[PDB]
Amino acid sequence: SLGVLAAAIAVGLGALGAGIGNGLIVSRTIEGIARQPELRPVLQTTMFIGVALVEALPIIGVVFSFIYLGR
Amino acid sequence: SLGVLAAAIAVGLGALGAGIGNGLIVSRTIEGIARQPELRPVLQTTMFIGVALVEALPIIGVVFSFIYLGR
Amino acid sequence: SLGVLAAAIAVGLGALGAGIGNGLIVSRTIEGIARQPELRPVLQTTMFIGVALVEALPIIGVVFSFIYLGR
Amino acid sequence: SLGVLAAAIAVGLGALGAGIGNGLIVSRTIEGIARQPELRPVLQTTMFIGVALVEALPIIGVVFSFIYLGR
Amino acid sequence: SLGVLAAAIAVGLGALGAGIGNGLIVSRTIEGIARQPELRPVLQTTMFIGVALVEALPIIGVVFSFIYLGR
Amino acid sequence: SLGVLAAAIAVGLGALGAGIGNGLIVSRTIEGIARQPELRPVLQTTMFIGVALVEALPIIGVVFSFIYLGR
Amino acid sequence: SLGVLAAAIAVGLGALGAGIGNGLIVSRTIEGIARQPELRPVLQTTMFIGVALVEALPIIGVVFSFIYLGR
Amino acid sequence: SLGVLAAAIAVGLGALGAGIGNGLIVSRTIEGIARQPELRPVLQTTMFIGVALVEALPIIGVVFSFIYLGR
Amino acid sequence: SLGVLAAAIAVGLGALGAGIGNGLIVSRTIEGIARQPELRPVLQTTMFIGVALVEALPIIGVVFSFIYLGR
Amino acid sequence: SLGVLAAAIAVGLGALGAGIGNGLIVSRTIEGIARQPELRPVLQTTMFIGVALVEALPIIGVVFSFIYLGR
Amino acid sequence: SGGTIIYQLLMFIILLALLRKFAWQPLMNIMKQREEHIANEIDQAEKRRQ
Amino acid sequence: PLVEFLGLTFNLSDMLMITITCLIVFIIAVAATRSLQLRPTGMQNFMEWVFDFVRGIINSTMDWQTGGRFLTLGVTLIMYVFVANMLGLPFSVHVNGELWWKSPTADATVTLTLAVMVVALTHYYGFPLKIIEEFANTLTLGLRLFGNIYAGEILLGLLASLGTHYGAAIPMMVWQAFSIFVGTIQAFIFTMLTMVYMAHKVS
Amino acid sequence: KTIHVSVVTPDGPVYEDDVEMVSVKAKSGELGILPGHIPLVAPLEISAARLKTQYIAVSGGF
Amino acid sequence: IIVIGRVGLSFFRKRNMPVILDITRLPDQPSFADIKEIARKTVGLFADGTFDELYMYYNHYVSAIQQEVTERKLLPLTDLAENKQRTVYEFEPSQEEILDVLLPQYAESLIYGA
Repeated sequence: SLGVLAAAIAVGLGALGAGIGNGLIVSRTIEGIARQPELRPVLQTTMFIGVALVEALPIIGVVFSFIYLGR
Repeated sequence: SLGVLAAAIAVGLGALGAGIGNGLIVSRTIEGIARQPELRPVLQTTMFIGVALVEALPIIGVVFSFIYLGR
Repeated sequence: SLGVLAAAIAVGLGALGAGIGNGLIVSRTIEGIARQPELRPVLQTTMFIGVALVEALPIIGVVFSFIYLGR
Repeated sequence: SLGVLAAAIAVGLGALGAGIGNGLIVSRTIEGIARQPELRPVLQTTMFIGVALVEALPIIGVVFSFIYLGR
Repeated sequence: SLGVLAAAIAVGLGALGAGIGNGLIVSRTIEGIARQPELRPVLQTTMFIGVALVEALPIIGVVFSFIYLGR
Repeated sequence: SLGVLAAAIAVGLGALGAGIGNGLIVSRTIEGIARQPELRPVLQTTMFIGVALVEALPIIGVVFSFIYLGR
Repeated sequence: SLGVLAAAIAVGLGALGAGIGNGLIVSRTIEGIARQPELRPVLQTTMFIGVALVEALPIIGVVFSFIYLGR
Repeated sequence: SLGVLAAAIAVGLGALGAGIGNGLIVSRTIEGIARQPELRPVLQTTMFIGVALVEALPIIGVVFSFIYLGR
Repeated sequence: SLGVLAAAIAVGLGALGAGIGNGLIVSRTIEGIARQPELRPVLQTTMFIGVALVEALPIIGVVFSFIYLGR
Repeated sequence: SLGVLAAAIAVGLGALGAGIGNGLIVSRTIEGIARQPELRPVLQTTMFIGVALVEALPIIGVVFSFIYLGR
Repeated sequence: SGGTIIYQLLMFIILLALLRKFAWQPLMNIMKQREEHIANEIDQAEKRRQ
Repeated sequence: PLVEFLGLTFNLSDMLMITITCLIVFIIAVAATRSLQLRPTGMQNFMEWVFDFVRGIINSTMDWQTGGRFLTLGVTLIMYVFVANMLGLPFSVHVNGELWWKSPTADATVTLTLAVMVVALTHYYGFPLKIIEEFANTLTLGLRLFGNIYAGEILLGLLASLGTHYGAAIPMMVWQAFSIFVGTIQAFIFTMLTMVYMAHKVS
Repeated sequence: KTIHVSVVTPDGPVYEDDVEMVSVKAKSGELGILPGHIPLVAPLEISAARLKTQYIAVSGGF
Repeated sequence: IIVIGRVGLSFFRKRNMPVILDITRLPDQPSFADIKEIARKTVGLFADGTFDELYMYYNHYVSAIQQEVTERKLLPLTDLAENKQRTVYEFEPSQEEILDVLLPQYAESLIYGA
């Protein structure tokens, strides 16, 4: 019964953390390509590895959310 | 009974995280085009790219909340 | 029973996310028009586009709150 | 029973979101009028429409809290 | 039974929102009068209309928390 | 029985909001002190009326918390 | 009964608010010493009275936590 | 029987903390490589050890959540 | 019983507040000794007294959590 | 009974606070070594004593979580 | 038969009508800008050589 | 709205939507590529504009010599995902059975196998932390497109039922314009992140 | 590594050497300069320039 | 009119024209101090909102024989030319404050070079 709510807070807090982290990274790379627009690939690759990190910990959280759901 | 507010906290924390991330990205885009108007097409392009990236992981929380309401 | 509490926290977290995101983007566009006052229409049009794209997910949170209230 | 707790948590989260968002908008517009004080009416009209948005989504949050209290 | 806890979370979240909003407004106006000292009356009038403007919805949240305590 | 929890969270949320608001206003008023010394009286008068503004709602919160504990 | 966790959540939210406020004000005293290290007496005395201001309402909250624990 | 809820709030709060910390670190390091490009490798190594710290505390949080759900 | 939940919560919010406050004070003293390194000992010593000042009250919350676990 | 989620909320709030504070410290140390690269060892040594100073209290929160789980 | 099908299809048609009054003028001008740009690149190239 | 499968192994309706989107993409491709014209007009300029758009994206991520190969995978991938997102909006019919012909991308298995096909291709053309990051980016790409189409599908459907059961034209109109916006943005971020991982593994 | 200082007046050059630490103070506050510093401009207050030693008092100053 | 010299000062007093600033009896080899006080008065008098633009008039040393007369626009700095390596700085208070303190010094250096 409570495993549904457990999976739900897990995916909700993972979504909140990934949203704030991705928002910070892409925000400052907007102002990075606005200050110096010729640095777009060297900003972009580091942006995507940061997106990979800040999603990949909530991604293993949301992978664990289904085994929270089952129990 | 408990799955309803499970789905509700899931979609609520998703909306919170997407709102903060979208706010950070869009605010920095418009201050960047306020710094110079000559790059507003590429900054709007990377704006919508960023909005998709921060609105992506909360909507998987939304559809998982529908799954939680299913069970 | 729990559906009205579900509906209320869903619309409340949607209001919190939309309020923070709209506050960020509107505050940066008014400091942008304070920095360069001849850029006011472009800045406020991109600001209203930002209002729509930060209030995308809270608005769907509102109608899913009505779903949660109905059950 | 739960309807009054629902109505109050909706009003509380809407008040917190409106407080933070309108605080950001009003704070940045008084520092913007501190930078260039000849732009008083433009800054005041833009802060009024921005505050109108940031308040008006918790306004419908508050009237939804009223129909939550009715149920 | 839950009406007292409802009024409590309502007044508390309205207090936290009003605290952060008034902190932002008074903080940016105190750095604004720290920058241009001869702009003190205009900055104070806009600051007080901003403080009333951001505590508009928390005080109606308080006077709705009273009837939440009743109902 | 939950009136004690109600009063306690009212005091706690008021303390948290007052702490953030006073932290913001005191922090950049000492930034304003550190930039220029000669405006210490006007910075401190605007500081303490800001303390009054960000603490007033909190004060109301703790009085209403005693009303809630009496209920 | 649940007055023990009432008292504890009062202590916790007072600690969170005092931590954020004290962190902001003492951090920007460090930033002001870094900008200009010859006004350390006036910066530290305004720091400590701001510390008194941010700490005051959580200490009032924690003595009411003592009156809450008993009940 | 609340170990599933235990492990899930542990993973969720660890994911939120790791998301905000990684977002701050990666966002400031892409601003660091944006304002000057010629020591991107110097910035990346300290960025990755900071990511290692701010996730290595929630990694042991996730392992402790596994032994929470085991009990 | 529920005093364990009380003590843990006090310990957790004390750790969260101390973490954010200590992060602010240490991060801004990194920037402070990064811009002017010849000042480093005096601002790191007032950083340490700010550290003791920001974590004074969470240690009090830890002691009160021992009291709550005893109850 | 509820000692397992007591242990888990302790670990979760400690991880969230350590994540935010550690992210602030590491982000400011990489922008510090970005804007002037010659102070990398000094800034890393004070960054490491700062992160040890931050995570001192969540680690004792984790061992208090151990004795909460044993309860 | 269900009622939602013709209802949302009718409003999709009237949404395409509103987007036709609003939107045929931008994208046809973008396509005409691309066509005139590539015709001038080619036309210019042909003219100069001659 | 259950999973209607005529065969036990695989969903029948998803196969129908995959076949209809493959045929409509193939016929718009051969209608845009009818004949050779050195002065572009009509729809051949549109196909060349999409072609140079994909090329521009490749040029943003990688060197043109390395990524020149991927251009014809990328253009059919962006057009395929584009039409696959926009098919769910006009009809979305309900039959007396479980469900028939919603959209392909709303099915989670379709989008997850398309994402793992993308990553299998970029492994084919191309230590525990790296492989868990690989499985992380596969499932977050698939879940990205699946969620951001499936939530809009359910909302549009809900709006359709609220209108038919008992005045509510403009909310679903604003949502449906926002949903074709979500469809084109999701197609573009899908093909762009595809080319990002292709550039990350090639060079 | 060292950085190259050259204090320049309209009347002519005054000082030119290689100094490790330059500790000028701006209108905002102090600045401690090491080799590899970010490109920045800051107006100097009417005070001495601490070069680590020889101290140079500038007037006007930028 | 802002004269530097007694010959132009007596010229515009014979012809009854208004002369605000006057500086008289410079050395043969002038340093930056005397022209610093009168150039500070000139640029600050532009900053008061009085002049709204001003021009310089002097003899450009082309050669030992030529000495051509140049009209050069001092303020506003509209004809400012870009250098070879356009680099970006980190403006330490902000760029507007450093311009507020730096552009009068650029105008004073223009006056002293002329």
